[PDB]
Amino acid sequence: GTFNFMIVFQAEHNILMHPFHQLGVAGVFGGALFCAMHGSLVTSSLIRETTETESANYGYKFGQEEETYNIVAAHGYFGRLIFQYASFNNSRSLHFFLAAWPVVGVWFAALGISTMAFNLNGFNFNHSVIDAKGNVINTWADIINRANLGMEVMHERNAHNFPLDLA
Amino acid sequence: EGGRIPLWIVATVAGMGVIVIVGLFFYGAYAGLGSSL
Amino acid sequence: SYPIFTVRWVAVHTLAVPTIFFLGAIAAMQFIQR
Amino acid sequence: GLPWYRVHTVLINDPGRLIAAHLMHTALVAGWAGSMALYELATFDPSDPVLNPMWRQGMFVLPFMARLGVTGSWSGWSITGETGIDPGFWSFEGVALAHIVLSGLLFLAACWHWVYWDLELFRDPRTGEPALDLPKMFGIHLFLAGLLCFGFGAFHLTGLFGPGMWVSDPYGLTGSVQPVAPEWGPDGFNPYNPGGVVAHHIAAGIVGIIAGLFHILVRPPQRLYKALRMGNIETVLSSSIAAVFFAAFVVAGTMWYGSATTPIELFGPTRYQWDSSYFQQEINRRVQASLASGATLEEAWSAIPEKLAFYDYIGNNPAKGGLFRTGPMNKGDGIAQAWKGHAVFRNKEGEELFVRRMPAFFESFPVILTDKNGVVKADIPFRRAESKYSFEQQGVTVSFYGGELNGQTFTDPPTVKSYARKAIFGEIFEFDTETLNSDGIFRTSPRGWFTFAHAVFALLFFFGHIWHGARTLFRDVFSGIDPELSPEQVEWGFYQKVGDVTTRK
Amino acid sequence: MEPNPNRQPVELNRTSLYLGLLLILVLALLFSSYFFN
Amino acid sequence: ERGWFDILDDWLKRDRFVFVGWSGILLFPCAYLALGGWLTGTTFVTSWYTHGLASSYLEGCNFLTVAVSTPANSMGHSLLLLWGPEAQGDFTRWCQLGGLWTFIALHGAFGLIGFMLRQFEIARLVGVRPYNAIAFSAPIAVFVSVFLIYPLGQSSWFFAPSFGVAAIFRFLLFFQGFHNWTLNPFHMMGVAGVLGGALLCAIHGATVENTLFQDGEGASTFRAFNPTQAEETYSMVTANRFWSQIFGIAFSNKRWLHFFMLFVPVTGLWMSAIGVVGLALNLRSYDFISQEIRAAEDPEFETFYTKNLLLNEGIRAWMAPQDQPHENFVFPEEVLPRGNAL
Amino acid sequence: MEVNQLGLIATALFVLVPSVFLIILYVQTESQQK
Amino acid sequence: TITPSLKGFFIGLLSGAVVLGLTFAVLIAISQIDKVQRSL
Amino acid sequence: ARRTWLGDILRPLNSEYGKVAPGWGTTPLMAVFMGLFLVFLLIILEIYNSTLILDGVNVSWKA
Amino acid sequence: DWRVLVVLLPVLLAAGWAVRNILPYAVKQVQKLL
Amino acid sequence: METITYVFIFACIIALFFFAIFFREPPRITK
Amino acid sequence: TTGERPFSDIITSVRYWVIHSITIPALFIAGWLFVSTGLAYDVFGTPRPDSYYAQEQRSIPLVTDRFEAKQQVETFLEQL
Ligand code: CLA
Ligand code: CLA
Ligand code: CLA
Ligand code: CLA
Ligand code: CLA
Ligand SMILES: CCCCCCCCCCCCCCCC(=O)OC[C@H](COP(=O)(O)OC[C@@H](O)CO)OC(=O)CCCCCCCCCCCCCCC
Ligand SMILES: CCCCCCCCCCCCCCCC(=O)OC[C@H](COP(=O)(O)OC[C@@H](O)CO)OC(=O)CCCCCCCCCCCCCCC
Ligand SMILES: CC1=C(/C=C/C(C)=C/C=C/C(C)=C/C=C/C=C(C)/C=C/C=C(C)/C=C/C2=C(C)CCCC2(C)C)C(C)(C)CCC1
Ligand SMILES: CC1=C(/C=C/C(C)=C/C=C/C(C)=C/C=C/C=C(C)/C=C/C=C(C)/C=C/C2=C(C)CCCC2(C)C)C(C)(C)CCC1
Ligand SMILES: CCCCCCCS[C@@H]1O[C@H](CO)[C@@H](O)[C@H](O)[C@H]1O
Ligand SMILES: CCCCCCCS[C@@H]1O[C@H](CO)[C@@H](O)[C@H](O)[C@H]1O
Ligand SMILES: CCCCCCCS[C@@H]1O[C@H](CO)[C@@H](O)[C@H](O)[C@H]1O
Ligand SMILES: [Cl-]
Ligand SMILES: [Cl-]
Ligand SMILES: [Fe+2]
Ligand SMILES: [Mg+2]
Repeated sequence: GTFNFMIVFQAEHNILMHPFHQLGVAGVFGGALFCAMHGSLVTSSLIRETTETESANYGYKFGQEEETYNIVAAHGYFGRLIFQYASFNNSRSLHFFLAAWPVVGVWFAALGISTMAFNLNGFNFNHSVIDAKGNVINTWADIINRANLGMEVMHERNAHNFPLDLA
Repeated sequence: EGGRIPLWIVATVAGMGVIVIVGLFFYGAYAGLGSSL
Repeated sequence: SYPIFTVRWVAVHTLAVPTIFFLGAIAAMQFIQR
Repeated sequence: GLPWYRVHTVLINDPGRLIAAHLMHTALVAGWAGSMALYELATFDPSDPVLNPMWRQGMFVLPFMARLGVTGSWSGWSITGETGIDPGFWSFEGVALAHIVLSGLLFLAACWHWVYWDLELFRDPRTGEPALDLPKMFGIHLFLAGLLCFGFGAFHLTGLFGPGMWVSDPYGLTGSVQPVAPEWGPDGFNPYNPGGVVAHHIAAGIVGIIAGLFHILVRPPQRLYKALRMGNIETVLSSSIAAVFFAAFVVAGTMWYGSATTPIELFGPTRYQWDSSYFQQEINRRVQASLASGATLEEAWSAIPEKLAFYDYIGNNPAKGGLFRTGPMNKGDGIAQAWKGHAVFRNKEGEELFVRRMPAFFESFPVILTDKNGVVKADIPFRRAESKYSFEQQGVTVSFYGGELNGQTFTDPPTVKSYARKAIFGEIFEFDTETLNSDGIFRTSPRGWFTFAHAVFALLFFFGHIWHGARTLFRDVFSGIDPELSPEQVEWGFYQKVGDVTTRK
Repeated sequence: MEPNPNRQPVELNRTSLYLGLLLILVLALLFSSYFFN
Repeated sequence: ERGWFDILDDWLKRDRFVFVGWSGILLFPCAYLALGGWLTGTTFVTSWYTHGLASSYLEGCNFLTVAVSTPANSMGHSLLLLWGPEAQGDFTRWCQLGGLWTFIALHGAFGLIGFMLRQFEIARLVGVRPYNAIAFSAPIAVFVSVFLIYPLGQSSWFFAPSFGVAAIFRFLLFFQGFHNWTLNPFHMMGVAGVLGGALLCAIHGATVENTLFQDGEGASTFRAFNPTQAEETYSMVTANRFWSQIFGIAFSNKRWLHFFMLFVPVTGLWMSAIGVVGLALNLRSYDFISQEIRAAEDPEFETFYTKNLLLNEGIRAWMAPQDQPHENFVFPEEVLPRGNAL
Repeated sequence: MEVNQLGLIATALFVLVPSVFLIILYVQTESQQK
Repeated sequence: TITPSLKGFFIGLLSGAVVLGLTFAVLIAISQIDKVQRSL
Repeated sequence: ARRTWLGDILRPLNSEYGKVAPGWGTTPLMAVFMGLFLVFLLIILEIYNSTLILDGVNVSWKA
Repeated sequence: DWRVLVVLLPVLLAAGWAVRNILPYAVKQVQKLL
Repeated sequence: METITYVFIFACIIALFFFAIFFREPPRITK
Repeated sequence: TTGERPFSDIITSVRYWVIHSITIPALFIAGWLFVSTGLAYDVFGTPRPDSYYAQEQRSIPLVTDRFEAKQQVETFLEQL
């Protein structure tokens, strides 16, 4: 039923072509990326507190006062992976970013659905490119349109009596 | 001379240049090729 | 005191030089009519 | 204690128990081979190599036995459809029995090596510590690999001392095991040339013998020994896994595209043979040649071998299955019984119409008929109220040439439409759908299943290589980084060279 | 025979058991429909 | 000892603004060309001869609709090298044939290899464990399965994703209509890993920022952290209690937490890659056989599963003629599946 | 519904085999001294 | 004989050789000119 | 450790752990074989791919 | 082709002006390294 | 049998929630 | 720091803008001319608005042969 909702939504609002959903994707793709990033960087710089035969997780004790990884070493790594000023050396700023990126993106995703609720839809570039004579030169937007038309004509196949699906 | 033109002026002018060029790109969405007309 | 041409200089220009060129090209495209 | 994902690390410093674990693994694999062959023999129907070959029956190991010259059963049949043949000991059953016995012997050897793990052989004579000289071990194993590879090519494949290998005509009609001469010219590198396979094993074998001798006699450069951590058995794990995933990707590719080593009578046709209408073209060539030689249309189509028509059917295309559509292809469309013959559609004006065939991408496809110039002439409408091209309006008929329905013409519109629906799949067959309670839904062949498993495993083994490569090169920090690691090593501006203390500014 | 000194104790703590059972059960809840088909 | 190799090694590994390393010899040219190829194609290059599409700013497309499109289906899986037998050294024809697609895909592939080698190289030099490289195996599994394995199992590169925003959207919808890819449990695990990863990103960031110790006088709390400080900047004990009481469970081990953050999205992407390897062969989770047997026999039986297949059937019939022009599909109006009125 | 008859055994073993493996490991951890 | 695609192959082979050759020549040269300074 | 008849015979084959040739040794020759192997793989790939098309080499079931 | 010259004419005049404005500081950098 | 199977797995998951929460390894402060 | 001059120092310096008040506009104008002269079309083989179709043709010039693709496009371009 979730997938049904998504496909029909695409047919009626062209959500893929809506910048708020695109922001949403940036939020979740980026949130996953930054999750893997932060996970890998902290894990990469754990201070040796255990033997080869035991899990490194026993190197941290719940409620210990000392930090369990070396952020300066993590920064020294990531700053060299890209460049120095592209990497965080402030943990508070780093974690704020981790909070803000997916949260803001998902806010925009929520707003996409909440504003397509009132039929302000994704960008429509159907037949936007025209040649000298006036022949329509299709773009990938028009191919998206053909897919959307397939969903539109088929959905709720017995529900429509009149030519326009107005809600 | 390394420091004569203040950075805030460079940022403001550079930023304004970005707005103008992107603004031109948006204008072009409504005229000529890709305008649907 | 500071060097002028560096690896950093090359990396910056490999991006900067075509970017400005491309932007001028796309600027010109905005006046093309069918 | 050791976390669950590390339990097998107790073997790193224990060569004897590593050999034991390897022996147990080998025993499990050979046991699987034996079991699988026996299961397949218990289920396989050998009565029809034409319309019910092994690849229609979900057979996975049977084609591998057949590929290398094992084609007969102790019960008297052979996969080519012969009766009264004596395969000797090396029938399908004999091969299965050998693997089971090998499994057992390997299991016993594992037990011995587990218990008697503390052999003087496994200890360094100078330190008394467990040690394996991996560089020399490689030379020994490479030399043996070369010998076996050469012998397989020089004796088995050539038929000089051995059965040869499966070969066939370009349309997979007359396949059999034959001796194959090596091809020494540039065509030896043609994947469809079996002589290339023979030449490969001869030549690569010799190179393996030579390089093996080199690796026994010449020690690794200090610089390579240090860089690749040749004292650490896990370096070998990393690089071996790499070689294995390369090999896994290659067998996936050759299975999917086809080669001399993935014959269509053993694994089924390829999707690409449908994409390019490979069998339809040959069928048409033969029909045209028969007509040119003066045969009637009935005689021309009746001269088409059942087996050739069957390849020209989408149900045998390996790109038509599903991930959870389990079992033999027979479980979907049924056990093929007979070709119905070639369906020829005509409108009331008598012009020949051709049904648009289903591409592999499409789970379902409309029925549309065109003339020889591709102009639409008839179809099966969805909405009826504005239909122009219905079979009823156009007076579409169907006549059959060759097969069961040879000489018959059908004019009843629902009957004609029913045949047109079958024609989107290519040539039309009669199936037994009752014996296996077939559900009518296409399944892939062993070609499809082999390709899936191997491409997936190959990809996963890439992660394995990366993981064990990391473990090898970063062993010193496996439990964590230096607690006394100086900020100067990781901050900027202290050393001219990253991580080299001698380059301090 | 003398003991093998390479032998090591093995562990799975309670949290790992819970995490493991969750993985298994949820994987079963997911794949079961496809197994039944 | 101090030969040309060692001298070259010194220079490659200099602490400079943009680290180079041995991996940089592979990384920088391949990454630069992949990006350069994309920008070049989307600015200037058509898809008229391969797809019948305009695809560049020059032709009137915008940022969302430009693409470097795949070669025509008749190209098969040709590497389509500039000096190859298709283009024969002619740069213009090469562009018209979709040569930029294989150029970008292949340089992109060797670029990602170089980037992951860079991750290994830097980690070794700085003396950290190479978990970042390991996590990057997920983006590699995705790029390889989707941009290489998928089209390689299909008829040609044509059906690989085209390098563009809208073109990628088309790829999504194609996968829905043809593969019913939403029904695939490997895609579903991918979704769980991505959304679970984004969840973990948000929740961990927010938790740290809301369990901070007061280590300064500022109401803006960012300045009250020193990179070299020994102490944790936030309370794990307070964080743990909060979550235990809110959700029922909480992290108590910081090392497990951060490893779990690697594990979740990395594993998810890997699972999605396995699904796509299957789709390379049309080995789909398309149907539930039990559902189909019931529905065929019982015209009153309907589920959301059957509803979605009808949508797929519409997608296929309506998009195929323009999306697959090499097939020369002509579907007369009357054969097109449509519900009432629409 | 006409489901695959091996679906039940497949599901059951898929759950039981690894669940049991974890239970074996957990319990023998608990019973260790310290 | 040398088919057009075999010639194309040689051309691609030489172009890659030239690209790699020049790259390493330039990097070796720069490495020798701008050496790192170490303590004796 | 336990000596056996077979262990004694094989002793020499597992006695040189850690033994290396000095410096770069045969690395240059290794590099050449690696280079040639790369060219070999490129050739067979391009033949299979129909990017390299040779006389008398018809990459198809029909040859 | 004449447009190739017309298009690259601003580029070459810009590169030359940059050299003239940096040559005293470029010769100084190269002589310091050698 | 399928409904039973699905409901069984679900029930086992709910039971697991209960034990994971109320019979967890209690977090203990140390250093 | 890694040794190179700070970007902030550079982009605020007179000598930078003496140089770049020339190089930046020149490159921009070069790009403009690449399009305005129509050279961009011919370099990349991108149809002009009047060169997608022949006057009476309403069929897309799709490449259908792998090894005669180059000649096919040439044939298509002749037909314009
Ligand atoms: C004259 C003597 C001779 C002859 C006639 C042959 C003939 C053959 N050789 Mg052999 N070989 C020889 C001597 C010879 N060889 C010698 C002396 C050696 C050194 C020991 C080898 C080592 C060798 C290797 C390593 C291979 C062959 C292969 C082959 C086959 C090539 C056709 C094919 O199917 O390729 C198919 C294989 C390829 C086209 C190579 C694929 C290259 C890939 C693309 C590299 C990248 C890998 C990477 C993991 C991919 C990831 C991305 C991807 C998933 C998208 C053919 C049977 C190949 C084979 O076994 O085919 C089944 C093969 O892989 N030979
Ligand atoms: C290379 C491996 C391989 C391949 C390609 C085949 C191929 C084939 N087999 Mg054989 N077989 C194998 C190994 C293989 N087998 C093994 C190891 C056994 C012992 C179990 C068998 C025993 C066997 C029997 C008894 C039968 C076959 C049959 C078949 C055919 C139908 C296959 C099918 O329906 O699959 C179905 C495939 C699936 C449903 C996909 C499996 C997907 C799994 C569940 C994914 C798991 C996901 C994982 C839990 C996620 C982890 C996430 C976590 C890491 C976070 C086909 C020719 C049938 C045949 O027709 O016989 C004549 C048949 O009856 N096979
Ligand atoms: C030749 C192949 C090979 C071999 C010999 C090893 C061996 C090893 N691995 Mg590597 N690895 C491989 C390939 C291999 N691996 C591949 C392909 C991957 C990616 C999937 C990995 C990813 C990997 C990771 C992430 C880790 C290892 C670790 C280890 C070590 C401990 C393993 C252990 O105790 O597991 C114990 C396993 C169990 C108790 C149960 C595992 C159940 C699996 C997941 C499902 C059932 C699989 C089934 C029975 C077998 C199917 C056969 C299949 C090949 C078709 C050991 C050195 C560990 C290590 O480095 O320790 C320091 C470790 O953390 N491996
Ligand atoms: C490390 C950087 C790097 C890497 C890995 C690649 C890799 C690739 N390039 Mg890219 N390229 C690069 C840098 C790189 N390039 C640079 C700097 C430029 C600007 C000039 C380009 C411009 C470029 C273009 C225009 C094209 C490529 C293409 C390709 C592909 C095919 C290459 C090939 O077949 O050569 C084969 C050559 C080798 C593998 C080198 C061989 C070296 C061996 C070991 C020595 C033997 C040679 C010997 C000395 C010569 C004797 C020959 C004699 C008998 C005649 C491949 C993806 C093609 C592609 O993308 O098509 C879609 C393509 O058209 N490249
Ligand atoms: C993402 C890709 C990737 C990454 C990050 C690594 C990383 C690692 N590798 Mg693995 N490897 C890979 C893929 C990768 N590998 C592939 C596809 C193979 C072939 C099977 C191998 C074979 C391999 C072996 C045998 C070994 C490693 C080892 C290592 C480690 C040391 C670094 C090294 O040797 O790199 C190797 C360098 C590369 C992967 C870069 C290759 C660049 C090529 C030559 C460019 C070719 C251009 C091509 C000719 C253009 C034509 C294209 C054509 C389609 C037209 C490190 C863990 C070593 C290790 O484990 O030490 C303990 C080890 O022994 N690798
Ligand atoms: C402020 C405008 C809202 C934009 C969202 C960004 C901040 C709020 C979202 C955080 C939610 C995460 C959970 C709480 C995580 C949490 O607890 O945060 C904590 C973090 C630090 O708290 P402090 O107490 O130090 O500071 C906040 C106040 O006390 C003032 O000092 O707060 C901030 O950094 C606020 C920054 C506002 C500065 C303006 C940001 C504007 C962003 C621009 C977005 C543009 C979108 C472009 C798209 C194309
Ligand atoms: C989309 C990402 C999400 C981030 C959203 C947050 C918005 C805030 C903007 C932050 C963006 C990050 C940039 C930090 C920028 C920042 O905030 O710091 C400002 C920083 C100030 O540096 P200075 O003026 O001190 O000059 C640097 C010298 O002192 C060092 O010797 O300037 C830069 O680092 C920018 C350099 C441009 C880079 C040109 C080099 C290009 C080479 C290519 C790099 C290769 C990468 C390797 C992989 C192959
Ligand atoms: C001792 C002995 C003996 C015997 C032996 C035997 C009797 C055997 C065996 C054996 C065997 C009989 C075996 C086996 C096996 C098996 C196996 C090893 C298996 C497996 C499997 C697997 C691993 C799987 C998997 C999977 C699944 C389940 C599903 C899907 C996916 C996959 C594919 C992943 C004798 C008398 C000779 C003598 C001396 C001693
Ligand atoms: C292909 C090729 C090549 C190469 C090339 C290259 C390397 C290039 C380049 C290039 C480039 C390198 C370019 C560029 C560019 C660019 C651009 C075009 C840009 C832009 C932009 C923009 C427009 C911006 C915007 C924005 C953003 C993004 C964010 C936010 C805001 C804004 C809105 C500001 C060669 C010859 C080898 C050969 C063959 C082929
Ligand atoms: C463990 C059971 C052993 C039974 C052996 C029966 C030998 S039977 C023997 O097998 C040969 C295969 O090499 C054939 O050449 C020959 O025709 C056949 O009679
Ligand atoms: C250990 C029990 C295995 C005994 C089975 C050995 C069968 S032996 C086998 O028998 C076939 C049929 O009679 C003959 O065709 C063949 O010549 C012979 O080798
Ligand atoms: C760029 C490919 C890397 C292959 C490395 C092979 C190094 S080769 C090595 O080089 C030394 C100086 O560096 C010399 O002293 C020595 O004579 C030479 O054999
Ligand atoms: Cl619906
Ligand atoms: Cl209505
Ligand atoms: Fe954190
Ligand atoms: Mg415009």
